[PDB]
Amino acid sequence: DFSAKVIQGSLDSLPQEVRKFVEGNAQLCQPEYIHICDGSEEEYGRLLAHMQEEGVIRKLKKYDNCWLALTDPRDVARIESKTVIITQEQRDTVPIPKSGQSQLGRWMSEEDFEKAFNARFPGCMKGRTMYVIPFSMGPLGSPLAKIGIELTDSPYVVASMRIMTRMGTSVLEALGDGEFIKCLHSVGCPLPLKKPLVNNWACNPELTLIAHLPDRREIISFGSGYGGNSLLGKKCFALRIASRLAKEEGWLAEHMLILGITNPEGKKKYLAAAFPSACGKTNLAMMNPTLPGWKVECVGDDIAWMKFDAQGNLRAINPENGFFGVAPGTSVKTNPNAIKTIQKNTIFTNVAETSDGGVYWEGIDEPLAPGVTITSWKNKEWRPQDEEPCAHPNSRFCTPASQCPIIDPAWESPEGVPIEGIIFGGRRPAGVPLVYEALSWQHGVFVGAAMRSEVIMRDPFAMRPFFGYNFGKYLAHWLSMAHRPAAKLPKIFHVNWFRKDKNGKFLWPGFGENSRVLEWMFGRIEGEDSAKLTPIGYVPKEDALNLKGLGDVNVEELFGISKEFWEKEVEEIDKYLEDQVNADLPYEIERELRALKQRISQM
Ligand SMILES: Nc1nc2c(ncn2[C@@H]2O[C@H](COP(=O)(O)OP(=O)(O)OP(=O)(O)O)[C@@H](O)[C@H]2O)c(=O)[nH]1
Ligand SMILES: [Mn+2]
Ligand SMILES: [Mn+2]
Ligand SMILES: [Mn+2]
Ligand code: NA
Repeated sequence: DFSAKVIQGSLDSLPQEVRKFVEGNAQLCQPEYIHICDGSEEEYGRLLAHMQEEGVIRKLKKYDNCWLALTDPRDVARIESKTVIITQEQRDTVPIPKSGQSQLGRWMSEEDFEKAFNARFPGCMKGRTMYVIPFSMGPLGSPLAKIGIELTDSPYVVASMRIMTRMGTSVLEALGDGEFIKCLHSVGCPLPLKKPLVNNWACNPELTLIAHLPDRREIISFGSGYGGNSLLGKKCFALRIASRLAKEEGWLAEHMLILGITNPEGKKKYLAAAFPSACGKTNLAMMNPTLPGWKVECVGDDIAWMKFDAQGNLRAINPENGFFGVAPGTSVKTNPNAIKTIQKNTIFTNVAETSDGGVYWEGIDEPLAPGVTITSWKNKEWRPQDEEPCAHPNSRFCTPASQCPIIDPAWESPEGVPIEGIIFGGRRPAGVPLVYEALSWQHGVFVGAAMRSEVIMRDPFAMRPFFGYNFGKYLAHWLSMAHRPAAKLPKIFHVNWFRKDKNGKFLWPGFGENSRVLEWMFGRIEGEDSAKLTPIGYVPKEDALNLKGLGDVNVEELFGISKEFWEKEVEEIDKYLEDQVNADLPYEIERELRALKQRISQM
């Protein structure tokens, strides 16, 4: 009985299974106190102030209630080498590669994990508060939503989870005796500290391990206080656990923005888009369109949970409550709506600070007044002419979604938004045109499976680091949507903002100008005759894209399709799928590969 150590809420108030989860891990981790979070403003503000007292965060006095965390440089991002999924059989988690090393996930046996767990968690919260975070992934009481309980010894995690999820007492009441995902996190630094504390940032790099146990409905993360490793809703639940739940239950959990686009006529559609990290989902999701009369509105910028309803519409919710966005590169011109969203109630991690209490980073495109100096993310003075950057490259802001000036009116609708188009894309300097459309659902699944991005690494569906289970079975799951009764299969497109000429400059300007590409997609969904058939799919007809105001864009280079390039491309796709997917590659994906190779051979 840990009732004596409860400093907020009550163990008697908890659902029975939530109580078991809290007490079992209180016995294991031996926290000094147990704090059951209520999600209130008072809790949040007080916890922020406490972190301020401790040197854990700094207040940014230029803004309304904004904050800055600088981490230990050993704990700066997700670490894929220490990210694992536990299942009885390896094959259910990853396909058995021919070459012996999988790029599609990392399996650990139950036996090996149990040893690793026992070497980490016993007594790991000594002298710290265990916070109990009840949270909803998705709008409260949406039929597509799912509930988690996160245990953590990090106030930074509590504050960040309040922004990125719906958390507090209302979630506990909505949960009742229903099922939930068990999320256990520790920074791995029990008191008294055995090792030195760097930058007031508790972490344990040597023992860092982020584990997923889909069959036990558990996420167990040790040693890292950062982002995807500690905010257990962000990737661990949102993609890895949820993709497995999605496979079991007949839905999809994807690394996709959701946006609503409205033409000059006022006709509206919703699109989903899967790009890898560093390929601009957040820019597109809250785009300021350069084309007159067009309006883009944001539903989400990172995670899409999608399920075909009884009418056959692909319904998507954003399961997040905020944007955990990359800070460097974000400017007034690249993303004006992000700049507006993050002005208040926002936590920044690993960015630079200006002498007047403002935030700064590479590519911010806001010159400072003379006299204004900059402190870097490493807490040292920094001039533009210095070699190292002022902000870490994967530094982040964590901001409420409700503050976005163009947040979609249906962004919290419990039924979700009807998706009519799915877009894939990444960074390809050569060969791949600006935009094309898949010839069918089966081709579209192949296009997702074939995705690559800048060293050009493969990233099928932008999910390479996030697959909850066997990628081959994931492909089969996607393909099975075509045999679902009444399913209205969205049109699939592939984009490339990053094609370059032989001098290495971008052939397309991008950003708000990408609204010109979205227009074409909109029309194609409407059934307009604006498409020319090519070996790789439908591209826009000559003069079908609005290029007014761009001057002379080199269209023939931008839309050029080379036999020699695509020959090499199909061969490389073949070898990858053969190696990495092998016996689990669906028949239909092999067929699309064979078909594309054949169409290219006839060029
Ligand atoms: N050239 C060009 N670059 C772009 C465009 N859109 C975004 N970018 C670049 O993409 C980067 C920002 O994208 P990120 O925010 O890292 O991508 P994301 O998909 O949101 O990544 P996660 O948040 O990690 O999922 C910056 O380097 C931008 O300059 C575009 O239209 N053209
Ligand atoms: Mn103290
Ligand atoms: Mn993003
Ligand atoms: Mn992401
Ligand atoms: Na710090």
